[PDB]
Amino acid sequence: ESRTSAPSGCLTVGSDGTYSTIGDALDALGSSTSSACIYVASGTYEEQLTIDYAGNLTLYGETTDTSTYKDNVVTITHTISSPDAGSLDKSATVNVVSDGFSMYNINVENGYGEGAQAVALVGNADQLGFYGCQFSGYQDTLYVKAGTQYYSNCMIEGAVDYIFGDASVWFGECDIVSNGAGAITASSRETSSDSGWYAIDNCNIKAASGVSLTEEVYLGRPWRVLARVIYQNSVLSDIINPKGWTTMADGATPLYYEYNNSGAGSDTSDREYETSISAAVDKTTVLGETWGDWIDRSY
Ligand SMILES: [Cl-]
Repeated sequence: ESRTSAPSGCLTVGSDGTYSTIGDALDALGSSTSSACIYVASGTYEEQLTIDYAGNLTLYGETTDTSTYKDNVVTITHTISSPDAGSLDKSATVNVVSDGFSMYNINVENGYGEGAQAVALVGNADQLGFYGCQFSGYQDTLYVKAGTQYYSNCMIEGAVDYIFGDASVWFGECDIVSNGAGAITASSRETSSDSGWYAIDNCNIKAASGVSLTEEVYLGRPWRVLARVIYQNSVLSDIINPKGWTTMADGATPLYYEYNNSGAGSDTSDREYETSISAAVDKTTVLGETWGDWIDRSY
């Protein structure tokens, strides 16, 4: 589909919309538990946002093709590092603390670059759905901090611990793009009672254009001792180091898996830190039996 005007009932942001900034539209929602939506027209929005609406909010970006991130014309951008901001969450261009939030066809970036942690988006709530979005940074791009989260047909870019936190998260049909040497995932799962997983499913892992990273990228390292990550049914380019995974938390016992991957980076004969698994995991395992209630099935 093309989305070139506000869907039914949505507030409008843009040069010729009701609100000039995304922040103004978010403010306009006020305190309400009713479902709401905002349509953002083309532009670069130099804003830092906290999404804490009490109801179920959907944010839609303008695009000629909703099925991909490649035609997005809405960018939310801000630049600050976590040391300067005072925390990881405070460094985030977008901070999602609203259950049931969905975002479609929006790019989010932190422009800090290499040298310190600088979050593009933090997801810190349950039933978060992201469709056709881009998330760009270098160190700590996507803070999947907590809660059940689903990313479909998104582009996640960075170099160092750029998908990190303790969310239970499913990445489906995403392009995961390294722009520097480092580990892609850094899960902070830390207790046996934690039922969470990262599942990277039918994704494409590759270098950013113009950057040479052959064997310089790791699938992950353990931010805490019980990090659990599976890459399944995915394409892994020659960026993946033969060891596959690397170290971080002392005394870590990560649960790291691969199942039915392909590509130049998928040979498992020299891997370290892995566990055997005989089948791919499903979304019921990662997101709970109720995933069908909140995931948008058109992706
Ligand atoms: Cl918190």
